[PDB]
Amino acid sequence: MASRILLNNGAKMPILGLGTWKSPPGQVTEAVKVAIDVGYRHIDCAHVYQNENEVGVAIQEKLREQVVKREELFIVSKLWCTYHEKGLVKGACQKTLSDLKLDYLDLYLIHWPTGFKPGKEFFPLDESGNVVPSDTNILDTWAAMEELVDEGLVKAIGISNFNHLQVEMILNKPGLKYKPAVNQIECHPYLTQEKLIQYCQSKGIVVTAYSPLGSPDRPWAKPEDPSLLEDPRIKAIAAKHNKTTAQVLIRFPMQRNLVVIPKSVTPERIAENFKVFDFELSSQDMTTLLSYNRNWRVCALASCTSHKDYPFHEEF
Ligand SMILES: NC(=O)c1ccc[n+]([C@@H]2O[C@H](COP(=O)([O-])OP(=O)(O)OC[C@H]3O[C@@H](n4cnc5c(N)ncnc54)[C@H](OP(=O)(O)O)[C@@H]3O)[C@@H](O)[C@H]2O)c1
Ligand SMILES: O=C(O)COc1cc(F)ccc1C(=O)NCc1cccc([N+](=O)[O-])c1
Repeated sequence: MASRILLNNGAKMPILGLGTWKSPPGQVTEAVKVAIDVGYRHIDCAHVYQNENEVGVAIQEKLREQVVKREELFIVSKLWCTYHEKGLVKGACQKTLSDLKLDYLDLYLIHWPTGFKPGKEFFPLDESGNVVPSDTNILDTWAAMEELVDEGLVKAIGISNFNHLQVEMILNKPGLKYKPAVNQIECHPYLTQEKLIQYCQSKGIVVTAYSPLGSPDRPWAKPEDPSLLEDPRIKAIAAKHNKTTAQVLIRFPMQRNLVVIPKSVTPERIAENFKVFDFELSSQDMTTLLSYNRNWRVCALASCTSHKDYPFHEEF
């Protein structure tokens, strides 16, 4: 399978990238170095992950070593919720650029559709624990993202955790200058996302699947929770193909024409997760994996459920 997918900005995006949420700052530099050494050319980052400086050290060292050229890398970051204001977007992007030690991003995403009050706190709360919203709407934030393209800071812009009505709002924006290139959403066999994926793909928006392994290290995991990596039905498909369960879980979105961004800081697993271009799941395997959908969503916060732009009240 081809390694890259064509975006609606004319650039090609590697379909496999390395995730970095929860990668400890003292480990992520070596994780990214190993990833680049073993073939990764796409790194998924965010300011809110608090480790972009350390990701950047790795990128810069591999560029300096001439292991890769900058044009061969595809670096993604995301605008955090406390920066949706017009006057804050450029500085937020520049802080990410300076931390990653880059002079442009390949892709910059609105991280969540929900804007929060600016300030030092990433989740400003009222005394009852509700997030304090911003009044800047997804369309004005989008216009600020478009400016970043026109200033040369980013090659492509997109969105993340937008439901189909929110995607449609962007696509219907009066005076829209650049369509979103990507919508990055949670997607795995327990949250298969058929409706939202079909909508985005029909509009030429590439979908990136996050938490493809079910985020077993998410901080709010409970013992009662389903586990993709331990699901015997998925293990059986992996055994048939002489692959690991993780390799099946990564190949699955690839065959749906999605980009996928598994996270690891374990060198062996970073290598394992990349060895997914040499086997094929059958149509029957794909439909079987899709059948495991339980609308089991791991990434969504109680503190945000009354925000006007909370994305997950809508069916999709
Ligand atoms: N846009 C958004 O709102 C959003 C939200 C969530 C995630 N994301 C992005 O998507 C990335 C991936 O999602 P995620 O971090 O939630 O979780 P994930 O990639 O589904 O799972 C990561 C977990 O799986 C483990 N793992 C990795 N490879 C494995 C393998 N071969 N065998 C067994 N265990 C393995 C990792 O352990 P070790 O690291 O210990 O090896 C880690 O505990 C994030 O890091 C972030 O970049 C974006
Ligand atoms: O948002 C991600 O990329 C991963 O999850 C996080 C990463 C962080 F470093 C810090 C927090 C989160 C987190 O709680 N992310 C979840 C989240 C964020 C914003 C809005 C909502 N919402 O439901 O509207 C949910």
